[PDB]
Amino acid sequence: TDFYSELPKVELHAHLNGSISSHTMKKLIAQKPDLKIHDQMTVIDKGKKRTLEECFQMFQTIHQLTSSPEDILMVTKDVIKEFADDGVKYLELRSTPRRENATGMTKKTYVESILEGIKQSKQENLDIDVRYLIAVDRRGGPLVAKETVKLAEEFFLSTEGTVLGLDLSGDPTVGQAKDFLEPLLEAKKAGLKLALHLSEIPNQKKETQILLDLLPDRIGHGTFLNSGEGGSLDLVDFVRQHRIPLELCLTSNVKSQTVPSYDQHHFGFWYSIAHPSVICTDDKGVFATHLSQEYQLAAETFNLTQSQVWDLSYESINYIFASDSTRSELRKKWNHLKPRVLHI
Ligand SMILES: C[C@@]1(F)[C@H](O)[C@@H](COP(=O)(O)O)O[C@H]1n1cnc2c(=O)[nH]c(N)nc21
Ligand SMILES: [Zn+2]
Repeated sequence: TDFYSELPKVELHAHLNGSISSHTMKKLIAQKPDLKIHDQMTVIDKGKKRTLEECFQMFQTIHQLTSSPEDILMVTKDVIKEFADDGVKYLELRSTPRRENATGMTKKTYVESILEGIKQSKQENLDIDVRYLIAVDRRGGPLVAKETVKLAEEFFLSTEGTVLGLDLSGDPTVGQAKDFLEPLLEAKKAGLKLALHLSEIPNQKKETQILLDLLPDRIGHGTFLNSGEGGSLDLVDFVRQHRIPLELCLTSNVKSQTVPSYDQHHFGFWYSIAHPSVICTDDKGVFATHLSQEYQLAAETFNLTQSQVWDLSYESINYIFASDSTRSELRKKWNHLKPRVLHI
């Protein structure tokens, strides 16, 4: 199915360390053989499923391989090339900055390695516009969140468009929403866009209403927003009235068992009311997928025609964090490619 890879795509929810390919993972393993890490410890194969906690544990393993600014630079360049080769024309990468005293890496030089990877990818004339959202991990705590937000505010102004926002990710069972309200509001006031992971697990309704009050610019997952266990008509209505785009990750929810099957994924629910939604990979390496494969899975599961898949891809341009100028350029690119992608 060449249509899904040829189809121009936007990627808005992709975690850098979760997007590492098998090829790049093997190069990192070759550099650190003393770690005794194997490639099957970092990937969930087709037909296999793990718990959400088991997924989080795999990130601890991957984080041991990417410990220096050179590792972050190589990972950034490889991930960008892999997305561009898959037909992605605009990518918003997500990553939590980390210090590593053993290598001299700081949260600031972690971000600078990502920006350097984006700069080197432009020098190679790749057909992809890459932006960066600084991710706050719930496990880091509220003090590290304040430092990360301050760092993001500085790069938001200095990069003039490369750094566009802030994300709140990591274990949804760790910490309280109230602990992150102040730094997230600070970022919102500075002009940063917010992409918050919400309703990933059941029975977290109060916590979800607290983060929804921040008025995020995009919501990650929103799996249980309509569920009686952790969601309500009020939460759905709030997301509907405020037209908050949902970043939907099909393979991610199925392989982490937060959804029983592709057929029962909440994509169908939100698609039925034409609510703003974007198909995303989440962690293309950990979940062994590509954005083209996610589009194919959504099209085959929900019986969408190529023209209906085209409309989804074209509308997703509206939900990027970049300016109207970028949206306009992307729309022109899509309409130029359209007769080569859609055939009689
Ligand atoms: C659990 C993580 F914080 C991982 O440590 C990180 C990996 O990417 P990076 O931020 O580049 O290190 O991405 C986050 N992450 C990766 N996938 C997910 C996910 O499905 N849900 C949530 N809540 N967070 C996720
Ligand atoms: Zn995510």
